[PDB]
Amino acid sequence: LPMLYVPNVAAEERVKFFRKFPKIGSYQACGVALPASGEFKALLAADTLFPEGSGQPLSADDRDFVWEVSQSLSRALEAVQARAAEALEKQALDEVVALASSHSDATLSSLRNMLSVPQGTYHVVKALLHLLGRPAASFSTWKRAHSHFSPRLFEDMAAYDA
Amino acid sequence: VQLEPNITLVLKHLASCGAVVSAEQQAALDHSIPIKRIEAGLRSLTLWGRLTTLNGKDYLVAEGYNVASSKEGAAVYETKYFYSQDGARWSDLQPVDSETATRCARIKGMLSGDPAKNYELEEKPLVFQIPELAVLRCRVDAIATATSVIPTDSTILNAASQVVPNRLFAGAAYPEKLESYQHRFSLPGSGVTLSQDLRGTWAVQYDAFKGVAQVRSLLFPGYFFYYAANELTWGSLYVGDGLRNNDLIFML
Amino acid sequence: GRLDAPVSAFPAFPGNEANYLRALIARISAATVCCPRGFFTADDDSAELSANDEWVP
Amino acid sequence: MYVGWGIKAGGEWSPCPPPPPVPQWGA
Amino acid sequence: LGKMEYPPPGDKFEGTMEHGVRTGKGTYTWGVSGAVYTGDYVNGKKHGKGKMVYPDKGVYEGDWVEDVMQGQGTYTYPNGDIYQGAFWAGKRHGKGMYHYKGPCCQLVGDWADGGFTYGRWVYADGSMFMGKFGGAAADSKPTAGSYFYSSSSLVQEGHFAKDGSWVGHRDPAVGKEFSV
Repeated sequence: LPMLYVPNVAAEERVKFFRKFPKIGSYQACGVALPASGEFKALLAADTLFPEGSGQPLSADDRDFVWEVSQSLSRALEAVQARAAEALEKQALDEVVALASSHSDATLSSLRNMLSVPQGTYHVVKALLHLLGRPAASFSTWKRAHSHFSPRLFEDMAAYDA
Repeated sequence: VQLEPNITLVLKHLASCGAVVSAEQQAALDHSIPIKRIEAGLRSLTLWGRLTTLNGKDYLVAEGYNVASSKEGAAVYETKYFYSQDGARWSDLQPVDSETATRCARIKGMLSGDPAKNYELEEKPLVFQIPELAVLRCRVDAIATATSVIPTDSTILNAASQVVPNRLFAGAAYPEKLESYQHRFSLPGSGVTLSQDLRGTWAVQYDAFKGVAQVRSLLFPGYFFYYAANELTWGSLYVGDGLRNNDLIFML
Repeated sequence: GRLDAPVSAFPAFPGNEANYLRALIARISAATVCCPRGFFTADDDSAELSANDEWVP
Repeated sequence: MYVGWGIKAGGEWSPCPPPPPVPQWGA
Repeated sequence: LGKMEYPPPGDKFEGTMEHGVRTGKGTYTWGVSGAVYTGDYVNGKKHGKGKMVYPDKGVYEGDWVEDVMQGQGTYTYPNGDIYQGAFWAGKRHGKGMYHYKGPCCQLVGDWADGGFTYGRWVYADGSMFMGKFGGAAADSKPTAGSYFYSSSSLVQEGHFAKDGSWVGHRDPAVGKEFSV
């Protein structure tokens, strides 16, 4: 269902709150799908749970606006995915570091434009961050690993003794 | 285009809404209305409504007038009211002062049905005695200034600046919308309709196949208005004890 | 007029308009349905109301 | 027979107040 | 770290002690009823952030200042109602919000000594009342303010009478749901 609307969250059991404290209002979800393939990739949602925003239901104008934004985002996401898929002893470590700094920008873009998770490369990125000494929990999920992907990574991989 | 509401059509269309009269009273009205209309010199006289009482002798109320004129931006009808308890003999329902209007507004409950009774109120302890017919006349005045519904653009202004039937009226374009109806005391062409009233005080049910719209007052439950669009007739009636519904915000 | 409209959020009514109408029915049917006096005979072993065959209208 | 709105009359109705907030354990 | 027990079921402390006196994380379990406490201590007094399970299953999680519920916290009552906000002297005090479980209504705003005094009261559908409430003297009953009903979108200002009859200052109008 590319769109769900619960005009009163109190009437639904299955709805779940993130602060674990029941609230009052309406909720809307729009499953972002790729037009060329018909697969869902994202989910854009809005709500009016009381203390933050007035607990009233959503008018049809705002629901339609959310739908339109979901569709425009589906278009832009398809386009960006198309472009990204198109774009595809110390001496030893020094050579490795130079070779990595060569494709620094290429790998950076290829990672920062990957919404899904590559199972193979993700293990290696985890291991690299652990070796460089990261908190080991600020990258435990692919969405959190995105915070590390930056030119500072290869810089610190270069500036590393032993 | 009708020239005056017909009591037969009113009682026929508003019977589903429970606005009915006894059979004897129906016959008695059929005889008594013309007599009183002639002997009072009035151009129009119709059955306004029926107020229930505690002893079973409900008050029938009739309203008549001669001509309506535009004064100070309002279509003023110099109306005169009569009451009856059998449908055969009409007595006058005399106006009430402004000071007594407040006191009778404070009196609630179903009327007694005894025109000689008078209620008591206490103030700073000065006691007032208010006759029952005073209470009746004020309830009628309140209900009248609240509803008095006619279709929009069914009246028109003439050269002498008087409000007369618009004999070229073609009908309401959208009979299921509150814009098609207005208060009687709104001047023609003033653009003030029932949609300018407090939102939620009117209900409209429109049978689009037969062409009969029913407008019910929710502020004064008991006031019904009907509009038949294929024959271009309309008319209203009040039936009930005459008290306003103050809990409306909790009931919608 | 719609048998599935919401009745009210507070006080929490447990049902839709159909249940509220059933409740109004159950109250009115007990408060207002009447027969002429002496038309029936009340049994004390039950609540069954049998009509006396001798009741002058 | 009944014909009406289903509204009991008598003027004995007023808005319902909130339920009483539960008091603590040690009273 | 002495798990100093108290035979009378009997108490069971399981935590740390600096030469007798308690300080740090610990789990003290009364034996008369079953009320347990897991949290910090100071001089043996429950102090800091600490969860408590009372005899009647009323759970608490939040701050304590010398064995009494103080500061920010969250309480789950035995019926199901929830409170989140400021406690003071072991009661509701300051700012907070209370959620009933049955009606699914909520109260939000200023409390005073276990009772609700000012703010908003919203229903499950979005309708609300805003203004001065009764308090602990009363039973959190509304006293003076405005009603907004969502289904009709109507707004009426007024107050209550000694009997509980709503007395409107004026007729209703069309308005919005008090986002003040």
